[PDB]
Amino acid sequence: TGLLDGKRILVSGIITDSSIAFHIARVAQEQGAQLVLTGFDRLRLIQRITDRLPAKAPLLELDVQNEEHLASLAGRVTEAIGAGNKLDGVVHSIGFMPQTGMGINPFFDAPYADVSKGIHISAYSYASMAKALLPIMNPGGSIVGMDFDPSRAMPAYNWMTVAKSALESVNRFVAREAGKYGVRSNLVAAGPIRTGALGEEAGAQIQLLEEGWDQRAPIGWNMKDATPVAKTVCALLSDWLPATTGDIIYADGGAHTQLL
Amino acid sequence: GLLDGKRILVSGIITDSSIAFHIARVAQEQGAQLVLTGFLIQRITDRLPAKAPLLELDVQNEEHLASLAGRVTEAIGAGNKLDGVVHSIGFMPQTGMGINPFFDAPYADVSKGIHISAYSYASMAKALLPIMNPGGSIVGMDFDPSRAMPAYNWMTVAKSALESVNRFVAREAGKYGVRSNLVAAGPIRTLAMSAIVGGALGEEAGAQIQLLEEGWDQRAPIGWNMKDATPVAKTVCALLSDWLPATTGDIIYADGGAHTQLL
Amino acid sequence: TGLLDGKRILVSGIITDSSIAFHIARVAQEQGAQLVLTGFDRLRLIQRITDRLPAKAPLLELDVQNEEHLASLAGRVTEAIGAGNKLDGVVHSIGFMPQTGMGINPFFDAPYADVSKGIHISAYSYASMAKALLPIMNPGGSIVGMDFDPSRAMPAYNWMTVAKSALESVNRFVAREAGKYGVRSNLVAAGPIRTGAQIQLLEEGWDQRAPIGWNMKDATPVAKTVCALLSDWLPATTGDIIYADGGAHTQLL
Amino acid sequence: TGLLDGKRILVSGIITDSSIAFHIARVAQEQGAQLVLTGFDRLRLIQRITDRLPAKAPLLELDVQNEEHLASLAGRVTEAIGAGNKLDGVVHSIGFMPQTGMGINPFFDAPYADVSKGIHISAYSYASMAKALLPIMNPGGSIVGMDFDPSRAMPAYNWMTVAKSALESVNRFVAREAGKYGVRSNLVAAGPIRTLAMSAIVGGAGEEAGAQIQLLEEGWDQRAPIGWNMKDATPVAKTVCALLSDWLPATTGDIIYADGGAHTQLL
Ligand SMILES: NC(=O)c1ccc[n+]([C@@H]2O[C@H](COP(=O)([O-])OP(=O)(O)OC[C@H]3O[C@@H](n4cnc5c(N)ncnc54)[C@H](O)[C@@H]3O)[C@@H](O)[C@H]2O)c1
Ligand SMILES: NC(=O)c1ccc[n+]([C@@H]2O[C@H](COP(=O)([O-])OP(=O)(O)OC[C@H]3O[C@@H](n4cnc5c(N)ncnc54)[C@H](O)[C@@H]3O)[C@@H](O)[C@H]2O)c1
Ligand SMILES: NC(=O)c1ccc[n+]([C@@H]2O[C@H](COP(=O)([O-])OP(=O)(O)OC[C@H]3O[C@@H](n4cnc5c(N)ncnc54)[C@H](O)[C@@H]3O)[C@@H](O)[C@H]2O)c1
Ligand SMILES: NC(=O)c1ccc[n+]([C@@H]2O[C@H](COP(=O)([O-])OP(=O)(O)OC[C@H]3O[C@@H](n4cnc5c(N)ncnc54)[C@H](O)[C@@H]3O)[C@@H](O)[C@H]2O)c1
Ligand SMILES: CNC(=O)CN1CCN(C(=O)C[C@H]2CC[C@@H](NC(=O)Cc3sc4ccccc4c3C)CC2)[C@@H](Cc2ccccc2)C1=O
Ligand SMILES: CNC(=O)CN1CCN(C(=O)C[C@H]2CC[C@@H](NC(=O)Cc3sc4ccccc4c3C)CC2)[C@@H](Cc2ccccc2)C1=O
Repeated sequence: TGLLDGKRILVSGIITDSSIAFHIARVAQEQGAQLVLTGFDRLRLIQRITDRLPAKAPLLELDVQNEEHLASLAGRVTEAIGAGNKLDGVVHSIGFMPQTGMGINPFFDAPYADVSKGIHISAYSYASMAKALLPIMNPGGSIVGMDFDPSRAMPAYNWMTVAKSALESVNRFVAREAGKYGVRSNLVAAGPIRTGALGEEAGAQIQLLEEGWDQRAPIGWNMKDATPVAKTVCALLSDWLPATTGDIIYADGGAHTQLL
Repeated sequence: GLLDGKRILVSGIITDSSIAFHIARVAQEQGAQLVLTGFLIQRITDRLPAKAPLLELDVQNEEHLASLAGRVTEAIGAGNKLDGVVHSIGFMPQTGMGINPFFDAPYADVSKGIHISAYSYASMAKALLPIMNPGGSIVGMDFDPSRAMPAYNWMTVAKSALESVNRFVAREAGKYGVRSNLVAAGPIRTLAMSAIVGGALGEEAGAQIQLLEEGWDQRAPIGWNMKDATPVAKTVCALLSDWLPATTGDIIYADGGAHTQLL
Repeated sequence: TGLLDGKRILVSGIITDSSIAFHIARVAQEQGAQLVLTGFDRLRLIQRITDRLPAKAPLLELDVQNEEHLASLAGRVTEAIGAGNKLDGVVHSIGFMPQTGMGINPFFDAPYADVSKGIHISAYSYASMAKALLPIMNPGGSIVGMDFDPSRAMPAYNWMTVAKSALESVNRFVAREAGKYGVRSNLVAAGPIRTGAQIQLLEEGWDQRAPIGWNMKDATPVAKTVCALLSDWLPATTGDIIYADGGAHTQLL
Repeated sequence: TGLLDGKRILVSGIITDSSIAFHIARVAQEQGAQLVLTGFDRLRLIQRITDRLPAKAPLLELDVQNEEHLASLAGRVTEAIGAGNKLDGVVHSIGFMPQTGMGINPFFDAPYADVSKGIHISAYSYASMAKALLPIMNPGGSIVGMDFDPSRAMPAYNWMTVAKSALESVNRFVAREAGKYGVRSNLVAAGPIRTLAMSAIVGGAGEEAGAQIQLLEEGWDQRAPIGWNMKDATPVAKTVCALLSDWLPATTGDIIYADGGAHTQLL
């Protein structure tokens, strides 16, 4: 008997087998969930990756910047799961920020066109996905999105931090709408996951930043392992956190609760 | 079950309306083997679906705390350890919460309230961590004290202290591969809460506590049922399980999402 | 002998005499500051409003969505204050969110083009203004922006709440850059000020929660708070938020 | 023509000229405030220290654990400032946690009697002082207490962190009461300042606690976008005076961070 036995769950965001969404999908299938997967742009490449999951699952195209894909999504999901069936879970594991808004580029040098594209994909799309899928979600259902704690500024993350701050606010509003359907909406704020290319300076800054989690975390933090993050997402998709919504669960080894 | 084969200590049962009674019931339904602590309680624990040894524990008693691990080992058998610990203990004299002005609470009463409600979370962890397995979990009960509110007064201060204690307990528990977290629940109609709504503290506090309570279901996007402790007991069992393995020194809100909404 | 004696301060965001920026400008002039004002679109109309201030101040055009206005801003400010002089303070009091993402319109019905415009003007522009003006700011200087506490969701504010959450994050990054110039960056989170039914109930719960009360018709306590941050009296506060809300955010009920 | 011209302000917590309260008192006097000072236990020693301030000020005894000192406080202050006059400001700059509740001693080994004494002095006393002084405070008045950000756990501060978490909660309740008098109540969360206790902890008086607190200080100046000078209490004293002034009239039950902005940055 699995944690998600009989649940129908949509999982977005698989691009490689290192994607957090790949591990979420794997754990959900191990726990008896029946999945529907969504992918962006390189669909034939994504299918070769989803072939590595323990079970078969239909793969649907979804570019969150495409209004036609969003308008047809519910109909395409209904065709995949069968008429009369609805989703119990939705996973948003999508993020993007051009190199001008994240990395080595000065914070002030990111043009708004790049920042806006990043915010569209990383934050606004959480509301777009909920709008498209809530009409085909069962009561007791659960929408989960991926977050990286943006309460404090940090080197390199720059405008992606701003996109996460916007995402946390979007999640609180999505919870108000999802509540009308008896559906929960929450984010999982993960520690860094290893999903010299940017030089010596940024490479060192990012290494110190990332090594700080394992030192601060009372139970440690393994950047090579997405499984504890995938398990946390599955806990929110389950019936075991039924009174949590518009909220953030931290799967970061407890690093955010410690100063040093 | 979610907790199949897990050995879990549950404190805080006094009546069958206690949040700890519901936590214990759900944990047994989910396959856990329990050890109960109390400080008349055996007649209540007889109502649980399965038998469980009941040990005496007054958290203000240093002798009870010093002997606790040995008494638990005797109950579960030599060579066996605990996988979970539940702290569901709270107390504040009437001088520190209710109708009494905030400034009129003498320190002796506030201190006793803080000892039982906050310091004892560290005391319980100190006594039980030496007999806990790696991957283990310690969970305590909280009521969001980030903002002041009518009547809760010094109990709000005790919860603010408890949240801080939890972050330090996580540092110690980490050495054993054990997590420590609090569940911040919405209001639940336990014995005291039903008496206050019933008018035991008068018309003024009765009305203030009723507005405090009604605003909760209004703010919660999924609603809030103060008569039902099951969503809170399920949340505690989620933290006792292997499904939140990277969460520690933290707070999970089982409040219908009320704390995320202004209006 | 005022709080801001001799300080050169830029103030954006005046449109009417009920604008929070109008009250900030008035209090700053009363406290001895020499101002430079910026306005958007209706400059002749804005000019007539700024004549109501106690002292004369040059008015410059600034549409924060206009890259040419931003590129020329420092030069235009230098012409207004004189060569060799720099700013000690910058006030960002700008916000906008198209009707689809604010009010009665469902949260899900706001198209991204409207949300993006709102975020550009309300949040990204705080970084744009700091980028343009930090090269003409003196050490010990202060950048202040206006915020409305977005830590919890609420009725009607909808996508403007999302823009404020983005603004708070932008402020923390602007502080990292401003620090290089010995300049502070902070936001003032104000209670509601008079500048449908749900907006009235939301706005009114504020005076109820506030331990010192809240007067939505009076912008002076907010203007005084902004001037406190522009002064030399909060020299160790940056990337932060000061709440001028009657203490409403500290109380549940 | 000072920021606090004509204001009558009570300042507690002076023990040495390194005390944050000494710098608060100095800046307040430079800004035209008329002070009343309170001292604990070593009053002859405290009088020699307060002699170093730019202006004379009456020194009153106040042990916050002493109910008789608290009951007589308002009358003693009234006698010092003159009948018919009231206070405009109150500064709480008091803290203590017995040795077992800090540094080298394991967090689990601090007995409750020590923790309770520490909480009494460091948190409950903020309510005690407000209870005693609000009846002799003018509208527009301000109560300010000193805090050290306890939102996250950290090495060595141990039970003193717990006392600060309790203090932040007490401040929110004090604001509800102070509001009835038209009085504000707020805390200033300061960055680390090399006072006598701070220098001793870094000095190893355990080695491990000294090493961790050295790391805490280094990181603070690193994280702070405007930097942090632990040898300079003046920015902290200025922030307290800003709250005592008429320039933050709509802020109450709140926390102002005078920490160089370090709490707003991860790295
Ligand atoms: N990796 C970490 O350290 C970390 C930490 C915390 C949170 N997260 C978050 O987890 C999520 C997944 O990131 P990841 O680390 O697995 O990286 P990833 O590159 O594997 O996943 C990002 C996904 O976004 C998809 N995407 C981009 N543009 C899209 C569009 N227009 N339409 C639809 N999908 C689009 C990509 O195709 C990809 O599958 C993101 O939200 C990320 O911010 C990551
Ligand atoms: N609305 C609510 O009921 C509510 C909301 C959120 C959290 N909580 C928390 O949940 C926990 C349980 O409260 P409850 O509502 O079930 O009430 P309860 O009265 O049933 O439980 C409190 C328990 O504390 C025990 N206790 C008191 N002093 C003790 C001592 N010296 N030693 C050992 N145990 C002692 C009592 O015996 C009792 O079992 C508390 O921490 C409470 O603050 C309750
Ligand atoms: N009024 C309140 O209740 C309240 C509460 C908290 C914070 N605030 C904030 O204070 C600020 C000022 O708002 P207000 O209430 O004074 O209203 P306002 O309408 O008087 O001012 C908003 C200003 O933004 C300007 N603006 C719009 N588009 C612009 C553009 N492209 N370029 C430059 N400027 C542009 C407008 O011209 C106007 O001057 C905003 O950031 C607002 O969110 C207001
Ligand atoms: N030093 C720092 O790094 C730092 C940082 C942030 C906040 N603070 C806070 O500032 C405040 C002042 O501390 P400090 O660093 O200036 O140290 P300090 O030792 O100079 O001041 C502490 C004061 O508390 C007094 N006190 C102790 N027990 C008392 C009692 N029973 N009754 C009355 N007064 C009593 C002492 O006499 C002393 O004057 C404390 O609340 C402290 O926690 C200090
Ligand atoms: C058709 N409208 C237009 O042509 C342009 N226009 C003008 C006003 N407008 C704005 O963007 C105004 C702008 C909002 C942000 C900022 N003001 C605030 O932050 C103050 C608010 S507005 C609001 C609304 C609901 C709840 C709280 C608050 C609070 C605290 C500056 C002024 C928007 C949204 C709008 C539409 C109709 C009625 C009211 C608003 C807009 O579309
Ligand atoms: C032998 N000493 C005694 O009997 C009495 N005594 C005096 C000083 N004492 C206090 O409680 C001093 C008090 C602490 C709280 C407060 N100071 C601070 O909060 C400043 C600190 S101390 C510290 C330690 C670690 C991390 C941060 C900080 C910060 C920010 C006022 C002064 C304690 C603990 C102590 C002992 C020796 C050296 C240093 C401390 C104490 O036991």
